[PDB]
Amino acid sequence: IAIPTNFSISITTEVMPVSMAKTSVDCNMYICGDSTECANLLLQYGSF
Amino acid sequence: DPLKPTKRSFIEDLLFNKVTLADAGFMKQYGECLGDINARDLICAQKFNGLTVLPPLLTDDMIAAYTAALVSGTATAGWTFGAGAALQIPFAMQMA
Amino acid sequence: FELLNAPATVCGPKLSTDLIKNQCVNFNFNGLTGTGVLTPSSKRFQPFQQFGRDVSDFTDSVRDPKTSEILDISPCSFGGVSVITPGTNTSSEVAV
Ligand SMILES: *[C@@H]1O[C@H](CO[C@@H]2O[C@@H](C)[C@@H](O)[C@@H](O)[C@@H]2O)[C@@H](O[C@@H]2O[C@H](CO)[C@@H](O)[C@H](O)[C@H]2NC(C)=O)[C@H](O)[C@H]1NC(C)=O
Repeated sequence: IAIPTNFSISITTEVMPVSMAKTSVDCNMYICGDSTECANLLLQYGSF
Repeated sequence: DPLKPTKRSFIEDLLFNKVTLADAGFMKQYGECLGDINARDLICAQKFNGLTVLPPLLTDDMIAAYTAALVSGTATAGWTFGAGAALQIPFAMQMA
Repeated sequence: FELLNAPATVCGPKLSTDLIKNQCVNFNFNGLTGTGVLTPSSKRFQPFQQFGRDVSDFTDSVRDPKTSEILDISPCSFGGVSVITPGTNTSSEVAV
C-alpha cells in the first residue's frame, strides 16, 4: 500500500457566470424608427 | 482595504480589471450621443434603435459587500452561520 | 433616372425653407424625407457623394444642396423610460 507522508494546501479558482445583461426592446423603435406610417402599419400587422 | 477607496478586496480589483466590460455605467445622455457622432459608438447606435440595457438591481459595491460579509462570517464564525445563528470560533480551531 | 443615392440637379417644384439645427424636424433633402435632428458634421464627402449611410443602412449624413455643408442626422426619440405604480386599484398616482 502507498501512504502519503506529506501534503500541500492548494488554492484553485472556479469561475462561474451568475447573470447576463438585462435588455429590453422598444419594438416600435426598432421596426419603424420615427415613422408614423410604419407605426400604423405595425399596429395593423398585429402586436407580437 | 480600510484605507483604499475601492471598498473591495485586492483580488476582486484584479478580477474586475481582467474583464473588459465595454461601456462603463448604464446612462448615455442624448447630448452625449449627439456631440460624439464622429465616433460611431456602438452603444449610441443600439440605443437609437430601441435596444436598451437595464442596470442590475444590486450594484457592484453591494455585491462586494455581500462577498465581504460572507468572507468575514467564514473567518469569524465559520460554517455555523449557514444553519442557525453565527457562532464565533477561533480560526485555528475551525481549521482543526 | 436615379432617385435618392447621388447628387441631383433636376428637382420638383417645391419651396425650400431655412435650415434648422439642433431641433427635431421633419426634413426633406433633395426628395429624401424623414424626421430627425440636424447638426454640423465633420465628415468629408467627395464631390460625387450626396448621402452617407451607417452600418444599418440608415441615412445618417447629407450634404446641404445650397451651402454644401455636411450635416449629421440623428433620431428624435432616445432614452429608456419606466413607470412605477402601486396598483391602479390602490391609486392612480405613478412615478416615472
Ligand atoms: C444658393 O443661393 C443661396 C442664396 O443666395 C442668393 O441670394 C438669395 C437671396 C436668393 O436669391 C438665392 O436664390 C441666391 O442663390 C446661397 O446661400 C448663401 O449662403 C448663406 C447661408 O444660408 C445664405 O444665407 C446667403 O444668402 C448666401 N450667401 C451669399 C449669397 O453670399 C447659396 O450659397 C447658393 N448655393 C449655390 C450652390 O449656389
